Amino acid sequence: SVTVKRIIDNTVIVPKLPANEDPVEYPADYFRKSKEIPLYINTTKSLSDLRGYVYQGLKSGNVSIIHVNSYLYGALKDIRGKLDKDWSSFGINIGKAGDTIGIFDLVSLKALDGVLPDGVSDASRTSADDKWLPLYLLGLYRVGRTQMPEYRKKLMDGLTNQCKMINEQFEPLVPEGRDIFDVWGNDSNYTKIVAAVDMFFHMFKKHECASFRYGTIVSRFKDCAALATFGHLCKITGMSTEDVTTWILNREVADEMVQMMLPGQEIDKADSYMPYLIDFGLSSKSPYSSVKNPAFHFWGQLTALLLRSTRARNARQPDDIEYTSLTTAGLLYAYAVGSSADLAQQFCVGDNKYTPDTTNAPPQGRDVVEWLGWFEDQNRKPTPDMMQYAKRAVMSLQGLREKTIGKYAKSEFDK
Amino acid sequence: SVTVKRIIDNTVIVPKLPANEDPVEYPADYFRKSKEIPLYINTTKSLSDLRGYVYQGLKSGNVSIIHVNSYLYGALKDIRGKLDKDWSSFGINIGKAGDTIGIFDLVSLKALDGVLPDGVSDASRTSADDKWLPLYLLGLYRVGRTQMPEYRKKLMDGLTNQCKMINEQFEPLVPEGRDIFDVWGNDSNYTKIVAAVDMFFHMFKKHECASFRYGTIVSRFKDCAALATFGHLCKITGMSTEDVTTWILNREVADEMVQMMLPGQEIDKADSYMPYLIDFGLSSKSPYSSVKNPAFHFWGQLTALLLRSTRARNARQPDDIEYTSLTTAGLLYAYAVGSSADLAQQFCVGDNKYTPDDSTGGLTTNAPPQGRDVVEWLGWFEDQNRKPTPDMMQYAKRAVMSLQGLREKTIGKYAKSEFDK
Amino acid sequence: QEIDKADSYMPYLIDFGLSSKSPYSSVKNPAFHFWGQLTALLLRSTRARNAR
RNA sequence: AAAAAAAAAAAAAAAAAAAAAAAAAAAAAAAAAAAAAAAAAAAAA
Repeated sequence: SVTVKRIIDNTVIVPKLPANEDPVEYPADYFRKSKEIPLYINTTKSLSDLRGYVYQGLKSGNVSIIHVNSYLYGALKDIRGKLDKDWSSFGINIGKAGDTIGIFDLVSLKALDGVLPDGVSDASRTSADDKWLPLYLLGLYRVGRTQMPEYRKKLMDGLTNQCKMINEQFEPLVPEGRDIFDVWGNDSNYTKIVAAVDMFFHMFKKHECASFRYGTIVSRFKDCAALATFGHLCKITGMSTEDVTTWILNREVADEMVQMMLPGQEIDKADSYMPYLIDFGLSSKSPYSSVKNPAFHFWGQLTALLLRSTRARNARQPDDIEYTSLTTAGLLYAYAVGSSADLAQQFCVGDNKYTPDTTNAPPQGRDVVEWLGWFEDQNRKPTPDMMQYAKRAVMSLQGLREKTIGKYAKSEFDK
Repeated sequence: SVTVKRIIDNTVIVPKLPANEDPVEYPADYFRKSKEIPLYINTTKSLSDLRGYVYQGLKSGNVSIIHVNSYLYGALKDIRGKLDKDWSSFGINIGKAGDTIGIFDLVSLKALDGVLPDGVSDASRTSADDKWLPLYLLGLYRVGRTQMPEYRKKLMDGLTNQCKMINEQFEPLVPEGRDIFDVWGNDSNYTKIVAAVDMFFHMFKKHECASFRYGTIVSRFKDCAALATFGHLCKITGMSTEDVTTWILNREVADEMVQMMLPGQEIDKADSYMPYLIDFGLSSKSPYSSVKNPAFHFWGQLTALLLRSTRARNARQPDDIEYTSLTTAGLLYAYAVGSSADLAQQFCVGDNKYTPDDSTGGLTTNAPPQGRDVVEWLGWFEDQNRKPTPDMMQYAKRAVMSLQGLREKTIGKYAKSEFDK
Repeated sequence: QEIDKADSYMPYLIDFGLSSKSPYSSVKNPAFHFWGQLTALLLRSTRARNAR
């Protein structure tokens, strides 16, 4: 099939179609360029000052990102945090035995010239400062990324978090529109700050100010949905990462799995940079994204859904994937895991179930090959019970959002 | 399966995935550091005073936790309480024979410098003091932890409790939001106080002021839900702790059970510190929590639910657990316990049911097992091609149909959907 | 014609006025457009649902 | 009389799409919208 030809007149034709570039970009394969995550923050000038440029700047539609940036640098040099262990990543040392370090031993710079208010926007603001203001500011990263009454859900609670040994009201005017400060997202250095705040308090989980991760948290594995629906599939099938992996039954799902699992990227690593590849700008097209792993994302979720997952219910149904092979392979894996439970006596009193005491009855366990065999044995077309299993998984599901694998499954199966 | 490889091009791949730290932390394995539960209470200055700093501080959005803390220390030195028995825990002596002791023989300190009002908030408040004000204050720990019209339920009654023998009325303004004083929770020393008040009155259950446990009670086994749904499963299957244990049929449920049952932690102990591991800060990630025991929590409740438990109805359905093996193993245990009751003559008059009659019969086959032995049932289940039977799934659908008012994301709502249709 | 080409002019044949009747259009490829979408639709396509 | 898509200028074609996205998932701790104790027919001269 490298070479197609029309039959009646017997002329060639080259079916070609619009290319589709943007390769992925891995964390590691970027520290092969630079060894530092440059955080340009400019006005290393007064903090007492900057604290004001932002309190006032926020109670109105205009506060410069460049200012909030610099404000955060100011509030966040709680050089607190004693590395009880070591800490490196991708070559980058960060601190060895017990070394005392702060949120920014992740390589600071300083940039350009333009900055708004003069000397003092107002003397009002005391150091009811770090206490919350940064929290609140970082928390707007989280709010900015969203779109439905979750925005007001997210703000309204990402605003009872500054009522924590503070007390207060709530600032800035317009609800949302992904517009009011949803631009901070677009700011290379802002993202770098939240990414650092999280990566830091992620490490020093017990810190007093660790409460700050409230908004800074949606940064960890930002754009790594498929990576995370992998881990969820595993957890929801109770199966091991490797055994789940064998259950991948489509070239372009395995292609993506291969792309995700690429080594020396610190995926699995305790406290690595990788989770923040996107916000630290180590990558501008993450290889763990739903969108670069559409087939994997669909399958893994559809499967988990069938296996009673609450999450998957609402996972988006990626477009331009082969739906009618991904679902089949999902159904099967779901069926396998589903029908044939994992029951096994765990405790006893000298007495336990030594277990080694029909035609076409589904396979004993969860071996891919046992099941593939069984399926081929099924003329390669999903069986009545399994399709019933599927219809039992999805009927009774209500409140399904359009274009989710949830709504997909229910339509594919309940009728 | 340590080593996976792609087939067509035959290259390796290492399926790895984001790690997941926060280990648990046990009570015991903390007194291997310190032998004291340090209650930093700073302003050991006047009480008549502090009683005011809080009465007024509360009738308004601003009262310092540091103040309530110190106020409680003041009101709660009812050094009352005669240890009729002994009393130790984790090495810590607390009082031997006849020893007379009070709520704070649990190791007090004193801290920093900042404190709000000057000399006198207002001379108003008499010693209509301990009588309730502490109760009320402690009661707000309980209220703070919550989220639905239970808040107003909980306050509205955790406020007819100060109308007791004292008859003194309701206070601050805003309903809730987990915000108004729901921050006292975050206070290391506050929690330590309520934890001590409970642990104490828990011991001296008959004390006059024991009425104080009203709010201080949600502290005992705070973050130990799986531990408690274990006990409930037991109670609800009438089975013994050990026989219930054998009925655990999933690696990760047993792993959790093992983690829970870890010895020398005083779980089972009369009046131990363990129940308060969280609030005394003996632990910052309790090993008895629903969340560190997700599979155990699910199973145990789902099962209990099936066995008619009223509680389980509303237990949350933990995420990222294997739902379709936990339910199977739950259904099975439920079925076992359910179908085959526990009937046996208990009393008589010289005449009783000798039960071993020549047990030869007709249902010569596949009828579910006589009793509740795991192995008898496992066998039977394997005998069932390892797929839950019609009656047992009917038993399940009888358990859950007719259940109404099920909350979303509870094992209740789960079971009804899994079974009623 | 550089259809498949990375960054070619072809995608803009219309707007660059390189063409005033594009050979890739639904309208000059009515049968192909129908078939391909109808098919895709059957194969669960979300897009095709709304193709004219 | 003349007519006959309440067709149509073309060009057109997802009431698709900036990029990045992807549970309208999440500080963490939790987890019966259980629970002072005592009780518990919203039973009773």
